[PDB]
Amino acid sequence: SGNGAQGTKFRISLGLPVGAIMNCADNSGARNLYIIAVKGSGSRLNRLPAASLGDMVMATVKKGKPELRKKVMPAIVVRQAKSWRRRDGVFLYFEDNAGVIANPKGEMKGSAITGPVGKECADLWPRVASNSGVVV
Amino acid sequence: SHRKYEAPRHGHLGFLPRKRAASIRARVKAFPKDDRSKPVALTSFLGYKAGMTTIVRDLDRPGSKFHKREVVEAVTVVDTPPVVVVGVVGYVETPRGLRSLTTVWAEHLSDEVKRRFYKNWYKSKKKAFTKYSAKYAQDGAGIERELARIKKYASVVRVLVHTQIRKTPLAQKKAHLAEIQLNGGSISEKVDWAREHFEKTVAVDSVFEQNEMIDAIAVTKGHGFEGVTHRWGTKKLPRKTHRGLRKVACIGAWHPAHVMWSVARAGQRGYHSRTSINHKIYRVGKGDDEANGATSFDRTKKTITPMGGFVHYGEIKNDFIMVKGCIPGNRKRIVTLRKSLYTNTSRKALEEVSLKWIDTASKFGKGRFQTPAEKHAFMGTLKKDL
Amino acid sequence: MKVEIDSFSGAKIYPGRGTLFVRGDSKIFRFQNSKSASLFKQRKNPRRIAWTVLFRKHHKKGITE
RNA sequence: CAGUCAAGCGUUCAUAGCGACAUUGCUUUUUGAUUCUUCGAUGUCGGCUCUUCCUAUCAUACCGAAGCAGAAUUCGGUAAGCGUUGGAUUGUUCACCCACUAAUAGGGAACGUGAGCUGGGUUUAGACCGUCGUGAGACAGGUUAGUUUUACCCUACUGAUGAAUGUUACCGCAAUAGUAAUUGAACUUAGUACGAGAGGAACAGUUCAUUCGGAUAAUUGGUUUUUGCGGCUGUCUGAUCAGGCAUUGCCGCGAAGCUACCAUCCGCUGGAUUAUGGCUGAACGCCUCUAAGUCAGAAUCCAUGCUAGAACGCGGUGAUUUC
RNA sequence: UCUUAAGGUAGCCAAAUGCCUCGUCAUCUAAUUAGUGACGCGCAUGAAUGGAUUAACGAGAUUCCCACUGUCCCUAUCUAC
RNA sequence: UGAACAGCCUCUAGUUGAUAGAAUAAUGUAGAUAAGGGAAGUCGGCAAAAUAGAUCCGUAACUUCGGGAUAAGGAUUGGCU
RNA sequence: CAUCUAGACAGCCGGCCGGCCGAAUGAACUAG
Repeated sequence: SGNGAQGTKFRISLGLPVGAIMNCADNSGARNLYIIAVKGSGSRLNRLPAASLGDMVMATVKKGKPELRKKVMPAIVVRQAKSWRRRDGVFLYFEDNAGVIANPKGEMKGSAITGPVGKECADLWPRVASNSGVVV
Repeated sequence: SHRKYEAPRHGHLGFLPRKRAASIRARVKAFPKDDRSKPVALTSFLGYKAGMTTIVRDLDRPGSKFHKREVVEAVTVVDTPPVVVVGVVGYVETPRGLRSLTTVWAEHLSDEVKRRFYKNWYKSKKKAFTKYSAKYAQDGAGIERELARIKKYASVVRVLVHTQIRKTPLAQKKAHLAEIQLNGGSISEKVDWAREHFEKTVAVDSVFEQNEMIDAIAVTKGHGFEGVTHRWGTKKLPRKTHRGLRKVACIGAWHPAHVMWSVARAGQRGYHSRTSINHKIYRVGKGDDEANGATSFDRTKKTITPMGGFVHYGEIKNDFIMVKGCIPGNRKRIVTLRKSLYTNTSRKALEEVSLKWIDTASKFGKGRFQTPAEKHAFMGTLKKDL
Repeated sequence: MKVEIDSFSGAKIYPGRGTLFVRGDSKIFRFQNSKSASLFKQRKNPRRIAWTVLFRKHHKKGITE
């Protein structure tokens, strides 16, 4: 997992490969984050690094606040559209991909999170849990 | 020139050759290292893979994210009617390997196991073991002499047993015969136990226990001729490739001027023998025990058999083994369950499992109900219900 | 464990059977099968889908029980 | 690419790490030299795919040394078992950046691999430009467009039968050949050891995860000729019902089968060793892991386990044709 | 000051023409030998051996963006022959 | 049907010709569909997908004033009374 | 080349010499 991950994240079906675009859930002024790499990803002959719920990925702001634009910066995925299976047995998904901008340590750059987030992400990152209005 | 980008090799080279199994019942190649302290007991069993089903249970590992929380797990239910002991084969150990010395059969053999000795039972004279069952006359002097010789020279004792396949819903009436090694007291104790159990049945609850960590040995699902792309998982060639793309591009360099054995090539996939170790038992049910499909939390009056029966198999009416996870082989196929070859002391295998709910919804689609009573209560009275 | 209720259909959801959907406004739907899920995504009215428990309740189908 | 010597660097000090002036080598992964083979043709760069091998080891295992307090790092030994990536630009090998990672080590196999692909480049003919030419035309100077043919033969490999050893059937053995698992993170140890402070781990344990592999379809997802149900258009059967056609008419749902790190489960433990650290103890009354002897120990080797079962290796057992 | 017959004017350019060259700066990207805009001592641009620009047009060559997707991650299934 | 000697179905007319039978392995040729992402593939969006008819609205830079233009971008669409 | 029962070297002990202990030892170099 990530360097600052506070716990173990059971494998969540990877549904956000490198190059994906996910709406900036937080309120830093960024509109969407464009994934360029995933922390903790493996290596294969042609496998694209892919994200999941709660993964901390290096992302880039393709649209939004100009000072935020045009630089690499860490983010944490908080909503995944690919249905995944919890250990409780249920298959669930959100209606949109969404991540939050953050520093490598883990603290969100934004102040509040719009929309719901995932329980896995909230458990892994305490700051996302604190700034998340509704967790599901 | 060197491979530009490294990549792990496709497939596993220790499972070669990928040919068909010798027979539809995989041989138990190895047996648990016998010790002469515990009482005499079988080291395996024969069953028929009925199918799979879903269960709910509390995970009970401290330090986990799901400790004392519900988990939904897939299990395989194996139909295992009690097996009949029919013969004792003794083994001596020779510098050329363990060699069978003699087999002593039971006096009376069932029809379903006598069928195993013919290919055309319908028109055969059924003379098998006639001049051998006549040898049990005059108090079996030759039989006892043979057993005494087995005790005198027998280092490993295996018992010939067969499944009461007539108890299963399978169409085949020809039973399967298999050698299960006796682990227990000395050779005399083993052969005496087998002689007492001649033409006698052994039930599963006497060889396996709940939370026991077993292995499943069976021949996998055959799939016929298969291309390299699915047989080994090699990368598909680009869309614009002439002469086809579901292939391997380079099958080897110029030198050595031969195709290497380690190159993925088209051939049969499946129908190989596979021994999958470390599957945990979740419930050893009893065939005569109705409502065995319920638990202390469930407490319904449903058996393990789903609604409409296990797909392609039928219902469960004998002792069964509900083992966590998938096992090699498809439904209706015989599978040999075996005790673990090593004392697995891992905390994943030392768990105590108490099933909280056993699914019985129809495997024949997306059924919403567990019992016909539940279905009737939910749907009310239908027009056909009169 | 507990049994849920289909958000579109009303059919009981036993553990692991079906899918869970989280709309953008955090509303939670549970679908017993891809049938109900696809009907919901097509935005058909559960009131108008004949075999639904909502249709049965509205039209008093079997309500004499 | 590696040694040998030591003037110096290294505060102090040659050899912790370096190392000039010199000198001895190795490799054919560069480029040359040659012209021995092929000009009655060996298809010619690169990329994709895939297998194996080498070690001059980037990482992982165990250790030695330090200008090794800790942390980090550097040098080195046994070691190729196991991995060594995703991308921007370029045909590019190469290169340079972005980023992840334990790591993004170097190579070979006719500069591996074109009856495997591609044809971006080069490498015919069309054409444009610049320079050189009076001219036709020239330019590893630039640009654009340019048919990539054949296996059914033999062998090799992958799978599949198969004659006879009295016949036939059942249960076995196991020579041999192959073999497999890999790595990281978090918690805890512990803000402890160490350190003035800044900083700051490990051994054990737990939960997971990466890469790989073998299965399986309870669940979820995909696929739909179940042409199963329903709907819809055009036309046709006088209308209705019910149907035909539209190369499977189209749409919604869709069991079963197959299938997905897009799903689930599982992937074992003993010995002998290398490096290395030790013991006893001489050679050499002292001393020394070494000479005799001997202990612990690596992702090593051989076993356990797993795969196939020699179709000319074998065993046990059953029945063995008379009207 | 040498010298030619005259000594590249107007213009334009690392352009399909610039070896050094992946020129230098800016923009486009996380990253750009690509694209574009500039700079011009231009090996070897340039005036009907036509220079520059140009609306429309183009099965011409090239870059980026939105939509779109099995091109790909990473493959799976169905039908006919 | 429709704008239509487009495509689809039918009438008069003409054919029912193309070696065939059985199974449904790999690889093919042709046709398709794919969850999440959306060119990250590749020399290059090559192949495919996407949009598409009609009515109404709205339509930029530039321009040789003619065009660009179906620019872009939206809404409606059946049956029956 | 040297030391060597006119007590060699080593080792322990006493303060460079002596006590034990008795017979070869130390240095440089050469080639198989």
